[PDB]
Amino acid sequence: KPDILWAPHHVDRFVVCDSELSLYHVESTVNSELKAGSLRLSEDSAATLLSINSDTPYM
Amino acid sequence: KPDILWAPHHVDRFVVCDSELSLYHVESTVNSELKAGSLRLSEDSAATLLSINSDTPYMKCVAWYLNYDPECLLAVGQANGRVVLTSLGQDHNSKFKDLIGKEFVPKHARQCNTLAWNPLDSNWLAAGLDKHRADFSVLI
Repeated sequence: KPDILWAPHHVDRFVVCDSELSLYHVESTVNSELKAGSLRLSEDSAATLLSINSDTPYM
Repeated sequence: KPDILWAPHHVDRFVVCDSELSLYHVESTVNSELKAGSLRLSEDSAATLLSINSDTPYMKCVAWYLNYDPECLLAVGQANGRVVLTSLGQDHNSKFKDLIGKEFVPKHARQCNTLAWNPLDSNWLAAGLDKHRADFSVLI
């Protein structure tokens, strides 16, 4: 069961749980074009991947 | 079989392979006291742990990438035959993250005996595995 969790003390950090766990960070993209490797979370919001972990199979 | 490997392009970086793989860095300690959490490699040498990885249980074969980018890139082949490309450096600007975590699985489950990279072309990996009944043993 994949799930997304925010950072307890950081508003821009999130983690998504799957076969590989991906920790991403949120950045603004209103005044800038689509950054390379950044996922357009919204029209003016961009999420940049911070870390990837494959250390937990069958989580 | 635990083993220690140096960084191909860095003289201060090393990796030790065990149940957990530890990437450490070497620093001087002649004019400074024993730093907290630093292993006294010699009388005037100190090694500071850089990263720890538990992502490879029952590791069988280990190799290090030749090219400079990305840094701290290794390939680990397991007993089941899966060969996974892992990274240990703090690389927030990976050139090709698609290869990060890339895994090759043998057609038939067999143990990988050895793995190596081609020096002339860093994009070629040669791996020799266990003897299958009627299948090739060396894959590039």
